Amino acid sequence: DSSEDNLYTPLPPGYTPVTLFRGTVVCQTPNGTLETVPLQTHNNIFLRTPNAEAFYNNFSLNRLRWSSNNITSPQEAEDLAVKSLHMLDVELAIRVYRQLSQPSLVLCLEKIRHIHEKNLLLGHVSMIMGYMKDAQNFFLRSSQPLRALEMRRDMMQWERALTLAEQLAPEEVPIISRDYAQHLEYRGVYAKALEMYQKGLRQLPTGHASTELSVTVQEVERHNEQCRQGAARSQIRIGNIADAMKTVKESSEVSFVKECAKLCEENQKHEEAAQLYEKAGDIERAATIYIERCKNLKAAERLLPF
Amino acid sequence: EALEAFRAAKWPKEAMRLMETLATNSVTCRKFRDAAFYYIHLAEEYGRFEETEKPTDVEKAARIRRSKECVRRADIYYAFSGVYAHTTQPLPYNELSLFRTAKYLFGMCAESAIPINVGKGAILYTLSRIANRLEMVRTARAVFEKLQGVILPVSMMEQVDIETLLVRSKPVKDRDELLDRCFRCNQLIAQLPMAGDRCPNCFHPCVRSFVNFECLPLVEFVLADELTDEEAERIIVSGNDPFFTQLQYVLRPGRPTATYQPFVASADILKGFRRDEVFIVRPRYGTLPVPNRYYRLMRSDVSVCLCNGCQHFFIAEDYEAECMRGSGCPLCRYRPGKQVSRSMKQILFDMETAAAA
Amino acid sequence: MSLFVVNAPGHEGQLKEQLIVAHKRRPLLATAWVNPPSVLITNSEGEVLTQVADPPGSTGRTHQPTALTWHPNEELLVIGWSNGEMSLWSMPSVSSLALGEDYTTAAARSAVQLIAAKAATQSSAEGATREHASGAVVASEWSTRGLYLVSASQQRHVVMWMLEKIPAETSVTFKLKPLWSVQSREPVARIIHVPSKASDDISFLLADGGTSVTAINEDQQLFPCVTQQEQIASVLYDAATRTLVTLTTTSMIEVYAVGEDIKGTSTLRRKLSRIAMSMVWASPGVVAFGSGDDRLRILDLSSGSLDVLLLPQPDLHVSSLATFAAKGTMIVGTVEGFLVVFQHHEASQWEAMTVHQVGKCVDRVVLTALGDVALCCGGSELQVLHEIIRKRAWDGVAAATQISSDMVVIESITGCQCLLQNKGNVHGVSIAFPNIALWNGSQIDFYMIDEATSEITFINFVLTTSPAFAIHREGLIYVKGNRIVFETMQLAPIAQMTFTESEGVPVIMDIMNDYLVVVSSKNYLRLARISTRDLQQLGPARPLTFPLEVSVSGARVNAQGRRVALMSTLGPLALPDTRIWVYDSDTDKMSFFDFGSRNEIPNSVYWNTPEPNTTTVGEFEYILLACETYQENYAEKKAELEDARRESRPHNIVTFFATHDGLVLQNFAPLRRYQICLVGLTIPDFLLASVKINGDPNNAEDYVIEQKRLRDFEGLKSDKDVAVREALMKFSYYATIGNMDEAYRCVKSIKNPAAWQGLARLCVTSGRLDVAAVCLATMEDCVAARALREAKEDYPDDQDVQLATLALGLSMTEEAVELLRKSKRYDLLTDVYMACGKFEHAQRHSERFDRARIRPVAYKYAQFMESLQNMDAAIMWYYNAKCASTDVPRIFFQTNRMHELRQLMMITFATIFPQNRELLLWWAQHSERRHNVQEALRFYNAGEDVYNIVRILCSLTPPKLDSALQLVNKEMDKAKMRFQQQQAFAEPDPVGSAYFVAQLYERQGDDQLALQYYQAAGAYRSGVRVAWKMEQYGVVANLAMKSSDERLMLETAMALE
Ligand SMILES: [Zn+2]
Ligand SMILES: [Zn+2]
Repeated sequence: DSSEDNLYTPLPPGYTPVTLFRGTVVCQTPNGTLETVPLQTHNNIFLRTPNAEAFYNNFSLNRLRWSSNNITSPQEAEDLAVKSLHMLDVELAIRVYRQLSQPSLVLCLEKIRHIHEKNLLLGHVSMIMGYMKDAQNFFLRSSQPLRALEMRRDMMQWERALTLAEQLAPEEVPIISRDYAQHLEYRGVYAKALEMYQKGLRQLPTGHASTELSVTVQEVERHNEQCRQGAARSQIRIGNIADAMKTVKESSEVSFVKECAKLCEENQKHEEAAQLYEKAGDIERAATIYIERCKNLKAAERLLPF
Repeated sequence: EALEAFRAAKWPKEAMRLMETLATNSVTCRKFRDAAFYYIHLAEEYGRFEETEKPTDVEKAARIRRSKECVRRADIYYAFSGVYAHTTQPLPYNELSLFRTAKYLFGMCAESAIPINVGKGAILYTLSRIANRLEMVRTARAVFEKLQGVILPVSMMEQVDIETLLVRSKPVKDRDELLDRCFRCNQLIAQLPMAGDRCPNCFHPCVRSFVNFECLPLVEFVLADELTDEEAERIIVSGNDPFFTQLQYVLRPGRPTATYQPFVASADILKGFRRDEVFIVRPRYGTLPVPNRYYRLMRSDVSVCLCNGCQHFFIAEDYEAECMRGSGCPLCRYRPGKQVSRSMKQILFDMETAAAA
Repeated sequence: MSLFVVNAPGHEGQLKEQLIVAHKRRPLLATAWVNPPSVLITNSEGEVLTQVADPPGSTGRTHQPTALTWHPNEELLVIGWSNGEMSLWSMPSVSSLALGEDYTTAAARSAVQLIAAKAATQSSAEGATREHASGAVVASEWSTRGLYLVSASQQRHVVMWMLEKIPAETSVTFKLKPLWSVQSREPVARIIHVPSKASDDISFLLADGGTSVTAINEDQQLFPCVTQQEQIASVLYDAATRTLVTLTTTSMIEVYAVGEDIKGTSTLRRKLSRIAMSMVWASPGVVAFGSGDDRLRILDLSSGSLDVLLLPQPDLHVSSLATFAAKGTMIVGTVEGFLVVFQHHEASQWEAMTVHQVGKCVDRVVLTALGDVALCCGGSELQVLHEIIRKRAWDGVAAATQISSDMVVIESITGCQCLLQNKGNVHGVSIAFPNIALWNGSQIDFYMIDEATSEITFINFVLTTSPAFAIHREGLIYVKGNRIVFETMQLAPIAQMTFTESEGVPVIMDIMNDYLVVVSSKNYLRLARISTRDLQQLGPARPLTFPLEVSVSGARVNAQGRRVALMSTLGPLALPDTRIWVYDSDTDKMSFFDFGSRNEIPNSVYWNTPEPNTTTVGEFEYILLACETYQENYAEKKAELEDARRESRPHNIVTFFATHDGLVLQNFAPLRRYQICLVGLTIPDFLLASVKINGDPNNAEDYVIEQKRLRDFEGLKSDKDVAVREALMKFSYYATIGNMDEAYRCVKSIKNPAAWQGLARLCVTSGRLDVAAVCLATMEDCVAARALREAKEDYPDDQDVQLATLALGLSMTEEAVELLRKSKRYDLLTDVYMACGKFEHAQRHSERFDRARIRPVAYKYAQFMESLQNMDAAIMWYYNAKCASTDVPRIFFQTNRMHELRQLMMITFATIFPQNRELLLWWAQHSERRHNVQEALRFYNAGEDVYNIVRILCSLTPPKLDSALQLVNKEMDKAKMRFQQQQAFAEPDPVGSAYFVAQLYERQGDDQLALQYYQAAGAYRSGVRVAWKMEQYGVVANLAMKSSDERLMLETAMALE
C-alpha cells in the first residue's frame, strides 16, 4: 500500500552488521559475540502455505517461481503472471497462466517457451502485453526482423507493413498492398486503390524448371489477373473508362465483365456500356437498357433476331 | 512398430497421423534423436500418395516445401541432441565434435524460425565453454559477447560472468588447425558462420559430416534447364576448374552479395573428369518430383558416404563406427538388405517371445 | 411465475377438516362451521355468497352440519345435520330468467349469482330423523346422474333417498323421499358409486371404517363386495375402468376389478415402506399417496411398478392431497404450511410446478371447479387460493411489480422505491409515471407517486368491473358496458367510444407512449393513437386466424402502434399455451412461434419501451421482442466467487426479432434464482426484478429493480452513444437473419471494439475467417490474430480447426472443445485441455480416445511441477513419462541432489529407481565420465548393454578379450536364432559389438579373425580395408553390394583395374 518508502528493519542498538546470509544478518555485539537479526524483507520466504505476507516477500525479492507455490487470491496470481512476463520468464508464465483461464495465451506462449535471445523474447512479450512500438523495435534489433512485418499485417496496419517491407522483404511489397486495396474497396476509396493494384503486379519468377517453379508462376499469374481486375473495376468506379475497357476486353471471365459493365452508364460513357452489355452474357437486359437509356437502335438491330 | 506396420501397408493417412503424433511427442519430451528420426521419415513419406489418386501440381509443391521443412527440422534436432545432453547432463562428450556441432547449430539457427525446444542460450553456452576449453579465444570472446544478449538458467549467470571476464585476457588468436574451411572459396572460415551456415566470402552452405559435423571437400551445384541425371555418370565414364569464373561471379567486389548464388553447370562441364569426382544426391521425399543436387569432390583422401534412407553425408569410417550402435544410420536408423516381410514377421516373433516371459 | 391470491373469509364458528365440498363444473364451494354452526357457500374465487344457519323448525338448539354434498349437475347442496334432520339448499337458476348473453364478464356473472343465491331456500325432508333413527347424518352421496341419494347415520343406518324435480310457477323445486331402511355394522365413513356404463343404476359401496366394505344395489340387500383380513382405512374408486383400491391402516394396498354384481378380484397387491394416510387419483390408472412422510409414492396399475417422488426440502410432512385432472396438478399440503403444486409434462414424468408458503397447519386441501385451491388450515381457518400471473408493469420511468396478494413494489431506475398495499386484493396494475392505478375487480383505485418524499397520494377510485383498463398521463381508459371511456385523473370525461354487442366487449387494453390496443372477447383487434383531446382510431376491427378453444389472454403493442404480441390460452379452464403470436397490422400478417420445441412454457411477453423525451429510437429497436419462459485450476473460481455469493424451475429470457418475413430467434439468456421476474424491456437493458443480497423472496421490502445488459450488448456500459447502439442493433439483426455482409457494413462505422468481438463471435458461429481477421485486428489482439494465421498456415484444408482456434481466442472454450470433437482433432483437444489447467480431463481424454498422447501429458505435468518446484512429484512424473534416462538425472544434477541419486543407484524412490534399466545405463555412462571404468562395467552388466560392455572390455589394458568373445558369440547365437525362426516360418542380423573385437585383431595382425568379425559385425568399409591386406579380392565382392552403397562398388571397380 505504498510505492515510495523503502521498508526498514530496526536493528537493535549497539550493533555493527558484518554479513548477510539467507535473509538474516549477523550483527556483532559490543562484546564481540555474533547475534542473528532476521530481515523483514525475507520474512516467511521459506513457507509454502497460503499466507499473503510470504507471497509478497517472495514477490518483491524476485522469488517468482518460489512464490508460485504460495498464492492466496486470484489477483495475486494475476500480479505474478504479469511480473513473470515482465521478467522474461516464459516457462513460469505458462505455469501461472494455466491457472488463469487463458488457454489461447498459454498455447501461444508454448510456441515461445524455448527462445532465449532477449531481444526477440522481449519483442514477443511486448506484443503479448500490447506494446506494439516497443515490440517492433525489439524485433528489428533481434535476429528475426520479419516478425516486425508479421505483427503489422496481422493487425492490418498496411501503411507500416509496407514501410517495413521496403527494406526487409522486397518481394512482399505487392501482396501486402493488394489486400490493402481489397480493404479499400470496402471503404469506398478507390483512388489510392489504383496505385495499390498497379504496384501489386509481380515480376515473373525465373529459375530451374520444375513443379515448384510452375506453381509459383501460376500463383504470380493469378495475382496479376486479380490485380488488373481490381484496377479496372476501380477505374470504372472512379471514371477512368477507356483505360479499364481494354483490360476488360482482353480477359475472358464472364462474371468480371458483368460486374464491370454495370457502372459505365452512370458516367455517361454509354459506348463502352453498349459494347459490354452484349458480351455480358445476356441480351434481354441489354436491349432493355438500350431502349430505356442508350436509345441506340443500330446496335439493337443486330440483337433483334435473338 | 505400429508405424512400421502402417508404412508396410502403404495407407498414407494413418501413417501420416501416427508419424506426426510421434514426432510431436518426441519434441515435447526432448527426445531429439527420436524427433529427428520421426521428422526425417515424415519428410520421406510426404511424397507417398495413394495410387488411385493423381495429386495436383500445387499440392505437390506444397508437400515438397513441407518435406524440406521437415528435413531442416530433423537436421537441427539431431545436431541439438548432443549439445543439450552436454549442457544439461554430466555425461561424457567429445570436444572437437561438440565444437563443430555448435558452429553448425549457430550457423543454421538464425536462418529461419528456430524449432520448438531448440534454445539459443544452451547452444551459445556450449560453444563458449568448448571454445574456451579448446583455446579458441577469439571465437570464445565473440560467442561470449553474443551470449551476453540471451537468457541463461538461474544457476548459470554467475559462472558465465566469471568465464566471460576471464576470457577477456589471453592473446586474441585462434588456432588454424580447428577452423572450418570453405573449399568453394579456398579460404578458412575465420569468422562465425552467418544465418544458414554460409561462407563469408561465398555464401554457400558448407557440406559438413553428420556425426561429428566436420567439413567435407565437396562443392554444391545445380544443373541448368537442359540436363538430366542418368546420362551424366555414363558420359563421365565414357569421357583448370571450370567453376573458377563462376567463383569470380561470387566474391568479386560490386557483385550482388545479398543472397547466395548457386554454381551452374551445363553438359560441357559434365565431361572429361574422374568418375567418382561427382556425388549425386536425390532428395528422398518419396515420389515427389524434386531435381537432384550435385557435388564436386575436391579431394580424395577423405571418404564420404550417403545413407540410402537419408542421402546425408557422413564420414565413412565414422559412419561405420556409428552403425554398430544397433540402429544403423544415426539419423535414419536405416539398415541395408532388409525385407519388409521378414522385418514384419520379426515384430510378431518378438511379441511371441515377450509373451512367453 | 405465478402467485396465489388468498381470500380468508372469517366465520364466527370453527372450521371442519373433511366437511368442504366443491362442485365439479359450476364454480361453487361450501363448507361447515360449528359454534355457531352454519354453512358458508362461496364462489370459486373465494368471495362469500351466502351463509345458512340451523335447519328450519329448530326449537332454539343450533345443529352442527355433519355432512355436505353437491349435486353433480344442479347447483344444489344437501346438508345432513347432527340432530337427524336433512336439508336441501337450492338457489333459483340464473338461466330461468331467460335474459340476454351480456354476462361476458366474471364480475357480472358473480353479481347475478349472488343476487340469485340471496333468495335461496333451505327445504326440510320430512321424517329424516325417523329414517336415521334420531341419529346424526354421518355421510351422504349423490349418484353419478344425481338422481339417487345415499345417507348414512351414526345409529348404523343407511337410507336411500329419491330426488323429485317438480316445476313451479317461477322456479323448479326438489323433494327428497325416503325409500329403504338398511342396517349397517358401523356408521359408514365413505359412500362411493359405481356406474353401469363408462362415460342411473343402483351400485354403491359403503366403508364404515372397520373390516367391512358393503356393496348395495337395487336388490335392497347389503351384500359385501370385498372383505379383507384387516380393518379398512379407505377405498379409492375409478369409474371408467371400474377399478377399486382398498387401503388398510397397516400400509397395505389391494387392487380389485369390480364386476357387474359389484365383486372384486385381486390383481395388484402391495405394501408401503398422527397424520392419517391419504390417497387420491393422480392420473387414470396412476395412484399417488403419502403416509405423512417427506416422500410421495406413485403407483402404476398397468405395470405394477411403484416409484417415489422426492421432495428436495426435508422436515416436510404431507397432511392432505387433492388432484385436478383437467390440467394434471397435484396440490401437496404440509403441516408446516407449504403448498407444492405439481404439473404433468411414472414419477419421472411429473415435476414440481410451483411452491407456496401459507405457513399454517393445513388440515385439508380441496379443489373447486375452476382450479382454485380451498384450504382448511389452523383448525378454524378457511383460505381460498386463486392462481394469478405476476401482474408487473413498466412505463419507461419506473416499474410496478406485484409480489404478493396485494403488495406492489414501485421502483425507478433513479433510486426511488416505495411499497403499495391495496385495501383489497390486486388483479391489475397500470403505471404511467407518476400515475399508478390498481384494479381489484369491483373498483379501480388510482394514486400518484411522490418521488421526492417517497410518498403515495391517493387521488380517487372508479367503481367499474372492467377487466381491461389503462391509466395514462392525460387520463384513465376503462370499459363500462359495451363502450370504453377515457377520462382524466379528476373524473373529467374526455372521450368515449361505443361498440355493438356483435363487436364484443373489450377484454384486453394496452397503452404505451401514445398508442392503444383493444382486444375484445371474440378476437376483434383495434389499434388507435391517443392524443391530448381525442382517440384517433387507426382502421376498423380486424379478425385474426390461429392455424380446444383459443382465447387471447394478453396483448402488447410496440412504440409505433404497428406490431402486436399476443398471448393466448386454451380451453375454458384457461390452460396456458406455448405459442407467441406476432401480428403486423400495417401489412396485416400473422406469424407465430412455438415454445413447445424448447420444452418451455411462457409467462409474459414484452416489447421494447423507449424512455420519455427520447425520440432517437429506430424501428429495429421497436421490432425487438422479449419474453419470459420457464421449463489443477485452484486460482480460477475465486474471481467469480463474489458473483457466486451475490447469488445468495429455470428462467429463460428469450428475445426475438419480429420481422415481416417471420419470427427469427435472436438470443436466449438463463437467469438465476434471485432474479424473480422480468418487468419489461428498456433497450439495451433487461429489467429483471430481483431480491437483494442474502434476502428473502417473501419479504416485501427485499426487492430491487436489477438491470443486466443484453448478451448482444457486451462491453457497452456507458449507455450514452446512440449511433454506436443503433449500429450494433442493426448488426445483431443482420446476424440473426444471416445477412453477415450487412452486419459487417453496420459494424464498419463502429469504432467500439465490442462490435468487432461480436462480429468475431458471429464469424465463429457462421464459419467466416477473412472477416474474422479484421475483427481480431480491430480489437488490438495480436495473440489471436497470429494464432489464426498459424492455424491457416498449418491446416490449409481444414476450416474447423481454424474456427476452433478463433473461438478459443475469443474466450469460447466449450464451443472450441465441441468443435474439436466434431473435427476429429483429438491431439489439439488434449493440448487445449492441458492449456486450461485441467490435467484430469486431458488424462481421461488420452486414456479414452487418443491413447498416444499420454506421454506428453505426463511430461507436461512434470514440467508443471518443475516450474512449481515440487520436485517430489516432478521426479515421479518424469519417470511416468518414460523419460527417466534424460530428465530425472537432469532434475537430480541441477538441484545438486547427487548424493541421493548415488544412494538410489548403489544397488518410494528405492522401490522403483534401482531396478530401472535406463537409470542403470545412465549411471554407467556417468561413471565412465568419472573414469570409474570398473563401476561403469558393473552397471553396464546390470543393465545388459552388450555394445558398451564389449567396448570397455576391448579398450582395457590388458583387453579382457575372452568375456568379450563370449558376449559376441552369444549375440551371434541370438541373431542366428532369429534367422532360423524366420526360415522355419518360411544372412542373420549383424552384431555391432563384434566390430570392437575385430579392431583388437586389427591391432594384433590377426587379419583373418579381424575380417571374420568385421563381416559378422556388418563392417563392409573395414572389410574392404582388411581384404586389401594379403591378396584376396573376391571377399571385397559380396560385401559392398550387401550394403547397397553405390560409392563402395564404384571405388572397388576403380581399384580392381
Ligand atoms: Zn566460400
Ligand atoms: Zn541416413
